[PDB]
Amino acid sequence: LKLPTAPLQLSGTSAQIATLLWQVAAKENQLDKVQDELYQFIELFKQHSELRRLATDPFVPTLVRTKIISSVLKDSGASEITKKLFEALADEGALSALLEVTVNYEELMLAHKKEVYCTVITAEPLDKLERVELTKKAEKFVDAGFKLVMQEKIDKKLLGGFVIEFSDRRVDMSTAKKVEEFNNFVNKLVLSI
Amino acid sequence: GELPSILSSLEVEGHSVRLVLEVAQHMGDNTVRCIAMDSTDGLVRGQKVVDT
Amino acid sequence: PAIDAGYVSQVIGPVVDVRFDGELPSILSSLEVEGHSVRLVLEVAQHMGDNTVRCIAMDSTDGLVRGQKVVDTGSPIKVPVGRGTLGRIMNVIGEPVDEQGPIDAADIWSIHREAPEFTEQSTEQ
Amino acid sequence: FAGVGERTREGNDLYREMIESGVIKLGAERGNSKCTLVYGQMNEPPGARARV
Amino acid sequence: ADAKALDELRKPKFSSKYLIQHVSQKLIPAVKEWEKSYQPPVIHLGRVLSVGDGIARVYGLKSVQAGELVCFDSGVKGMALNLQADHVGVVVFGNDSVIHQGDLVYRTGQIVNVPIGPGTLGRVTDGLGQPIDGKGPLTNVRSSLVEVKAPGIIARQSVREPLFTGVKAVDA
Amino acid sequence: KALDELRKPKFSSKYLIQHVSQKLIPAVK
Amino acid sequence: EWEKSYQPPVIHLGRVLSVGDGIARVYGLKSVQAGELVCFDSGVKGMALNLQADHVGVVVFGNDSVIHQGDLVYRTGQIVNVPIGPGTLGRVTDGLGQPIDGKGPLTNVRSSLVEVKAPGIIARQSVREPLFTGVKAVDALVPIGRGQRELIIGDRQTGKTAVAIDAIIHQKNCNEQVPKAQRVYCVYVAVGQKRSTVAQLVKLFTQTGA
Ligand SMILES: Nc1ncnc2c1ncn2[C@@H]1O[C@H](COP(=O)(O)OP(=O)(O)OP(=O)(O)O)[C@@H](O)[C@H]1O
Ligand SMILES: [Mg+2]
Repeated sequence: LKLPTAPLQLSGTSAQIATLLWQVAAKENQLDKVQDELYQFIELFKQHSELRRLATDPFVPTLVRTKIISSVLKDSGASEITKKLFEALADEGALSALLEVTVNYEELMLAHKKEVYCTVITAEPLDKLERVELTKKAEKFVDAGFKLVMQEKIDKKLLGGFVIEFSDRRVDMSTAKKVEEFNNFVNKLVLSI
Repeated sequence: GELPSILSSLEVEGHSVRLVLEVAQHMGDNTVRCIAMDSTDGLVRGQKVVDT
Repeated sequence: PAIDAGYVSQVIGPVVDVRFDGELPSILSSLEVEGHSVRLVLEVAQHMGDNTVRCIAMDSTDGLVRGQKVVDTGSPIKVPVGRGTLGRIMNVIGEPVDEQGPIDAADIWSIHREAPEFTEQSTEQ
Repeated sequence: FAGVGERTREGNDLYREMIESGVIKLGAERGNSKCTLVYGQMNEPPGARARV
Repeated sequence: ADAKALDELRKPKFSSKYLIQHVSQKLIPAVKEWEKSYQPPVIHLGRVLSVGDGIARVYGLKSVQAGELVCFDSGVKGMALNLQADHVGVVVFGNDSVIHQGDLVYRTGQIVNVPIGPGTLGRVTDGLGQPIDGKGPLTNVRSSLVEVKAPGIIARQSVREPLFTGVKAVDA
Repeated sequence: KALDELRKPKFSSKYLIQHVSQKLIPAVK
Repeated sequence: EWEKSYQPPVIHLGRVLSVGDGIARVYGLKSVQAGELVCFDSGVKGMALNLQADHVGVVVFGNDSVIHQGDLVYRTGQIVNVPIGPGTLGRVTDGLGQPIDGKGPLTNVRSSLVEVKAPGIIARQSVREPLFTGVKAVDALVPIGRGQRELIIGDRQTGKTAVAIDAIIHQKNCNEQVPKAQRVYCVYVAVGQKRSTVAQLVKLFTQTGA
């Protein structure tokens, strides 16, 4: 066959269902109908205690657990991706995997609108030109056609420059560390002469 | 349905020799683990097993 | 009172897991269990990974229920030290077990420290 | 004297024999004692004997 | 898949309720047609998940003390060794062939007891204090814990009195 | 928290995706 | 030239998932190398040893009590290295080369990797010149050439260190008599010993002049 490439490669057995769920929802152009139908089901477990009894209670028979789920999802225009997923997770008793699929469905979705989050920490609050010169620095730290959003915080422990935090890497072009990276270079070099 | 008790005898329906299983433990998820009194070669998953 | 007061999540003999809703205690911290028949302190041994610490009971755990409130003392087991502790019998957590009243202490030192450094050794025989 | 996981009878023997030796003095002369005892004896649970 | 990303799923983020409102009117009719196939739910009682090797795994029992007598509905006693997050592992004081998966586990509310007293004098009891000499129940007796801590250093004294064995090599 | 029962899943099958893929793929047009 | 050729690196982060017994499992750190020094935000270092698909296992160079769940661990970009050179002579260092004798930093030294590929067949030559132990049971019966690994095996308190110490002390006696090209510079690695035992050996080596 031929499925779309998932943007991220993820972990296993709950992140592995979510990347299969993303791939059949990218083939059907249902990447946001399936996503909010997950988000409805997250809310459906909070309100109905007998719906979450179909995911935690081990003494629910599997013939009950797949017939409550199918006869409840037969209408209301749910995606055929969704009501096939939910009878599959109810066949195996994996309905409690659903908080963990929804989290990994988000990370595949947010890497599909290449929107990457950010946090910029500066010394004092920015100008409108200090904002514009900074994204020109910062979209050279995302390696594709990605867009950075931003989040602006302040710290006068920095002496100007900035710290960009991407939640999996940071880049420190602040001059408070440029001082320390200068000092330790000349504290190493006078000991080499 | 209801599980057989531990040490109960189970007979496998449809097999070349009379195969008797003795229930050793209740594994959970409606499964019992059994030790066979004869050979288990030729045994298929989903074969009917009658609790005596 | 809500955070930095965790609850007993599982008890396996001498080993208790406490789940803290925020600000986990450090490893080697002492944790008091509220509502036990005796004073049960728990020394944090591991961070298990899901806001759970794994800790070791310094007394018996028969009686622990899986919701029991556990307060963190923010420090290791600290025992009375000094010249006031001479002639007394203490247990593991520094309580007097000789019925001679409380131990007056010059200091209350934690029982966990590092070795003296290599520059601190003395080589005399 | 750190007694780690040994007999409680021996903890009582050393404690009593130090009182008649004057190594441990009780009462108002407690400060003239020369020994402090820490006991985590073999009736304790394994967390108490691992830290005493 | 961190808990920072999982605790964002506490707050609602759907903004479209076309399936929440639908199944909330069909769920309770769906559960009602499957009620003779539900075992009644269990929170403070217990239900046996697995039994075998003389260890039962018991779902439920939300407020068992560690190491207390639980009672199966077969009449067998157990002792809640490890309370886990999802089950309780009990060790069965008796034959595990009479415990099934699905059995109710009741809580006695007491750490493991034997009858002690003057009326246990004369009797042949089992490992749990239940008498096997056939001459009735134990009377003039009260329950005490079997895992008392030994008396400490200050609760003891020296051994002064002789226990005469009557054996000649021993008492000499 | 009332959703905290579902935060940690554990499965009865190592090959759970091989059953899930046998029901999600024929949901495609 | 340093300032005109200067961009700060991106520092890849990681969160501590669980920590205990001197192992920290770390979420993230997706570009860390196997065998790479990491840096916890408590200041304590670490080495990424097994890079699993979901986490990194980090052995902690120090006491794991300062590491908490969710701590930030940064990678340093470098495989584990130590300072080599003549400035290490005379100094007592720890297992990563940091000096513990209390005599300041290691001057006149250079950081090199600790896991080097051993020299292959075409880089060797025959072991022909002797290393004199000074122990005459050794230099007569089991003599040792220069470039030869020799095991000192025995039970406890049978004199295995004394054979090794006498090889070190004798090199000092031989280094005062030979030309500069053939002088033997000893390294004594003391693994898992007492610190008092090590302070007795640097007292002997200072008193002998070794
Ligand atoms: N050649 C020797 N002549 C006399 N005494 C010796 C000799 N070698 C060792 N000894 C003495 O024997 C003791 C044991 O020696 P040494 O410490 O070298 O043993 P070891 O093998 O290093 O033991 P370990 O490392 O297990 O403690 C030392 O106290 C040393 O003084
Ligand atoms: Mg030695």
